[PDB]
Amino acid sequence: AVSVLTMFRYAGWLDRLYMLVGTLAAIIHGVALPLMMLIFGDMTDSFASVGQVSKQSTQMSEADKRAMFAKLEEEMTTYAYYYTGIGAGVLIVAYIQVSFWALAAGRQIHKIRQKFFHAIMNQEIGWFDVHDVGELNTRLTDDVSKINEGIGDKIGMFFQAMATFFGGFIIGFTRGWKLTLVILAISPVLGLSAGIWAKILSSFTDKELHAYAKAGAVAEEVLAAIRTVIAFGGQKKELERYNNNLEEAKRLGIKKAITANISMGAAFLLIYASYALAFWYGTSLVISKEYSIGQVLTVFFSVLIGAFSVGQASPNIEAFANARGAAYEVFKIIDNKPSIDSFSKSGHKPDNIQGNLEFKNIHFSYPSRKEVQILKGLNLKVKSGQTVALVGNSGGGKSTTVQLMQRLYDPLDGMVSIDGQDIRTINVRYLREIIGVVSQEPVLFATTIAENIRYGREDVTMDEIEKAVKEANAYDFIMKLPHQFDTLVGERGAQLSGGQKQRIAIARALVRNPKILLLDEATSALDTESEAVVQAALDKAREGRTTIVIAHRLSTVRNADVIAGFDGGVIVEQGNHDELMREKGPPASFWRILKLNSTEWPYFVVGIFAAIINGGLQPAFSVIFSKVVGVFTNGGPPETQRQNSNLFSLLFLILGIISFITFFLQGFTFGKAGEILTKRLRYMVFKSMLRQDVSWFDDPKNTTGALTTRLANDAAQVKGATGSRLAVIFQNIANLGTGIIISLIYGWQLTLLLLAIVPIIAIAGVVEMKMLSGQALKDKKELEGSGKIATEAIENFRTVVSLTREQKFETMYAQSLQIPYRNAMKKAHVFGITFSFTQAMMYFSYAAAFRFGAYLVTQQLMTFENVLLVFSAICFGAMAVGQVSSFAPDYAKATVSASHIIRIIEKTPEIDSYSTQGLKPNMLEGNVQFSGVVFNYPTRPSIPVLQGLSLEVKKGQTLALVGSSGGGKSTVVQLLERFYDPMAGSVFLDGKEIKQLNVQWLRAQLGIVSQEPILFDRSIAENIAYGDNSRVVSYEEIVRAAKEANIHQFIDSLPDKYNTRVGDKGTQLSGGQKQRIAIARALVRQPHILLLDEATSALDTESEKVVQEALDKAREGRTVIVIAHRLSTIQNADLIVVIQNGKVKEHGTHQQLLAQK
Ligand SMILES: C[C@@H]1NC(=O)c2csc(n2)[C@H](CSSc2ccc([N+](=O)[O-])cc2[N+](=O)[O-])NC(=O)c2csc(n2)[C@H](C)NC(=O)c2csc1n2
Ligand SMILES: *SC[C@@H]1NC(=O)c2csc(n2)[C@H](C)NC(=O)c2csc(n2)[C@H](C)NC(=O)c2csc1n2
Repeated sequence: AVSVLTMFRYAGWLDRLYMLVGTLAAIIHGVALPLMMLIFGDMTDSFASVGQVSKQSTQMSEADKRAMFAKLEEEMTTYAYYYTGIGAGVLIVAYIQVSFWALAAGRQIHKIRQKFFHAIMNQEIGWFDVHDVGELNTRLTDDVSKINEGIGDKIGMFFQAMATFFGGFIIGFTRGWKLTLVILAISPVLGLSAGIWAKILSSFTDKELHAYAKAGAVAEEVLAAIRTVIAFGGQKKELERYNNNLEEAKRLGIKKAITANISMGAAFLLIYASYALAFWYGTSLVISKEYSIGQVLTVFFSVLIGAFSVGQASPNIEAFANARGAAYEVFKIIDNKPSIDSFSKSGHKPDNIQGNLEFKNIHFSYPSRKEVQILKGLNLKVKSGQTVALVGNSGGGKSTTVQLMQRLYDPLDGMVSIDGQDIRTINVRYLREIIGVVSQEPVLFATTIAENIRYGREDVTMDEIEKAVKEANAYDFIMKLPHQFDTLVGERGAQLSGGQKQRIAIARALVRNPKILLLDEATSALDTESEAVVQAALDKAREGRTTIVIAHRLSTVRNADVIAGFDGGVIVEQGNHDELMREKGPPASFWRILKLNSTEWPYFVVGIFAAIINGGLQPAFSVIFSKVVGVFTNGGPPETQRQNSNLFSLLFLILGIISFITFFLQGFTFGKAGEILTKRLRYMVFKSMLRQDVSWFDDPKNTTGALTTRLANDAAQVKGATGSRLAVIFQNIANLGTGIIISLIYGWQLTLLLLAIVPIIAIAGVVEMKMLSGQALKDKKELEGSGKIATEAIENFRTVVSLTREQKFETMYAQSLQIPYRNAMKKAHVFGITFSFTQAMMYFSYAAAFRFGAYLVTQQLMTFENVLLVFSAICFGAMAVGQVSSFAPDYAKATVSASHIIRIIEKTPEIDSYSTQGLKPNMLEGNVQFSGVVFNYPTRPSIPVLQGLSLEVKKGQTLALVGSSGGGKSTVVQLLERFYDPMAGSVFLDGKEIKQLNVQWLRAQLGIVSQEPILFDRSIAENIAYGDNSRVVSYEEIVRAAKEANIHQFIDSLPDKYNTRVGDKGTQLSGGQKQRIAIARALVRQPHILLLDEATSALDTESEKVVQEALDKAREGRTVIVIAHRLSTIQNADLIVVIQNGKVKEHGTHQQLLAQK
């Protein structure tokens, strides 16, 4: 499913040169580093030779050396010159590499996009028929960008990294004959261990994901049917299950965090030591008088630098593979030679053709459904001047006879000839432009009428095409509203109705001036007044040329002289027409109060001191490194050299292991805090959802899947927001502060240069990142110019190919992408110049800083070891700054978004319910009055309902309030439970207003049942007990309620009734019997009033007969209000008081015919 060594065949010779020079520049840039390392090695060796000052006789005679210092400064001048030379060279070569590679990539993307659009716009219609619309355009938008990114930047950096790797190792094979073995023999063990660590991390992550999916799904379930959940008032009983399931996740997350942090600590341990090992073997070799300090430094620094570089190339290869796959698909679309081309200059030129259409053995089936043969052979001959009307169920399925006229499909063994010439020999474009097509629905574009008319044929004059449009129904639908010209009719700007779209489409068809016309569903389901005029246009078009008309409406059939239509594929001649039956008819977060949510200071205070002590490691490493170098440079080689070297190596590991245990403690506290905050925030958010009520849940802005993602992939954001954003900044600031102060202790002047060179590099990196991010943000805006035409073109391809206007869309796409082409070229140049800029300033600052340090050493004040200490400390601190930032969990990625969204939803107040300020009368008479109650949908206030409803309810009432649709009557029964609120109306119950009737105790007495008995995955016995849950929970009444519900006879299968739960649709109950289970739950509620809305969703049949049996037993037992849009249900209701929107009272059907049907 991939392709390689083919993605660049569409590049020109200049592009090949571009790529070659880019590769050469990348190779040079890669080779740059090892040479610099070797220079540094020999340069430090020269220091060690000169700066030894071992003999006091030289130190006293002739003003110390004062001449060896001259040789030293000459050597330093030469070294600094060669530094700046290689820095300028790296500048130039890196600029060349990045710029040429990215510009060649841009040219390739331009060519690929143009060819892709041209090919996809040229395929046969069946290709789109076996495919969809939006997915293709999404592919077009995404894969081109993926290919660009890859075969630009990633392949650009890959050769650079690989050349760096071979370079350092070659320096290794020159100066590190044994250093290489220890360094490369320690390499596999360290990398492998971190990998065993990555594998364990992945396993723990998968376990955590599986564990959270159990509970998250309990969650998705309680939400899906949240209306029932709030109706039965089981929030207090339900949050407990949510919490236990959540708990079987936070301990797993604690384990996962422990694993990740101990893995990081182990990686540090494997690096500090072994790095330690290298010094251990190198220093001993220097003691053996065969190697020097520079010899060790060059190989050690070089081999490692290269290994990093070679390891850095993995994401580049991943992007390359993605680009390979995407290129494979997009090329697969390309070169897909269709059966019809419509572009090749081939075929005979028919002229003065009458248009005698023919049909002989016409067999065809749609490629989407080849199983059903749409047409099974027809024999027919027609003559020009006699329009033919087809009558039947449809146009042979869907306008099939029309489809083969313009070669939109390919006939199978059937031959059609307009004038005795087969369509295959006739040129496709010429055949298209001589036949006019009328669409069933006239899709147009948001553009002015002028180009809509010009889409017909090659425009000769604006006035001429206007005169062509001067046919009837003009000057009113084209001049009154559209201001006589230049009005972008469509969804964007002065949207019109189809009555004018059909007329302008017919006007375009007349601009075609066809030999033959085709009419398809002129006014299919249009307004009955919009017709009777468009048909006049069709008739006057008929007077010009012969047409084939297919429509469901029979009005045109009388007008048509020849009526040759049938159904089922059996041809019926046009001898007579009377035989056929005549149918009658989001701000940011505080970052100070968010963390204040974590009131776990005993779990939190450990980290800050731990973070500082962790950041304190790196400058200590720099000090130890400087001391190791000074042991051989400013050393004591007469007396003792082994003692201090071995002591420094021991310091190397004790420091490594203390950093390891520091990371252990830091993880053990920070991951635990993050996981406990995860569970805390989630448990709150769940109860916040519960107190939000139906109002917010009915808001379409929030959906069930979106809210499940809200509970899923936003707590991890706060996890990083807690520790990472604080631990990282504390570590970085501690490192920088302690490095700065130790540099000040060991440096009074050079630190000024260090603090002057660091900020320019920092701001250069920041401006580079900001510029690339801004260009990426703009890329969407300029690429949307392509989409503004591509979306409409792909959507309306049927009409587009039905029209002759093909190349114009390609030209507009070419221009609207050519502007982004220049934009991308300039962006490429900016990216290249800024990358070369930052690299060049890095090298040049290295050179200048080291040269001025050398000058100050020649001043005999700060000796080399101090210079190396300060330089390495500052630069490694800055390098660690960004590196530590990367190890964080996407704080840079959107995170504060989910953070403050969670804050907002948690701070959300309860609009209604879940409060103690409720008055609960002990017993209720049930005297409800739904009189003068008016209220609408808060979520959709555009549609007002529930106007002027007057009702009276008493004990024994059987109000069968039934009305048309559901928008006017469902809310009536939906208001008894106060899911919504009455603001214009007033509701009285027991002489008391409902707004303070102890909402929980209110829902307690309501036996409401939803229309669809949606049920969650609780055990059947526990599911039945869920009725009166959060109330007294008791045994030996569930069986009593089940028996009273007359359900025991069927459910006695597996009579245990306790563990026979529905295991994710396992042991599925009958579709109509779930509502029976709902009835049983309502009965075990022991209400005083019951509300029913089940109606008959499925084919309940005999099961339905049993459910109104249950209903009538329930209503003769206790007062029940039945709501159902079924005539049989109300006829079953003996107490016939049907009221619909309050026009009538009591039994309407007896008083008037209205309620009956
Ligand atoms: C604990 C802290 N480390 C990190 O925060 C860290 C995380 S990722 C990484 N570093 C990279 C990938 S690792 S390179 C490497 C090099 C050599 C060996 N070995 O087994 O001899 C192992 C490894 N390794 O850990 O994969 N390191 C380099 O790019 C690299 C190449 S030269 C070099 N550093 C210089 C000489 N040393 C340090 O800067 C240094 C000393 S303390 C320290 N860093
Ligand atoms: S004193 C200026 C500079 N400091 C940086 O922090 C810096 C800017 S860009 C950068 N570091 C990249 C991320 N560096 C490396 O990838 C890297 C790993 S090892 C290494 N560089 C060599 C040994 N050191 C430098 O190149 C260096 C010296 S000064 C400096 N960077």
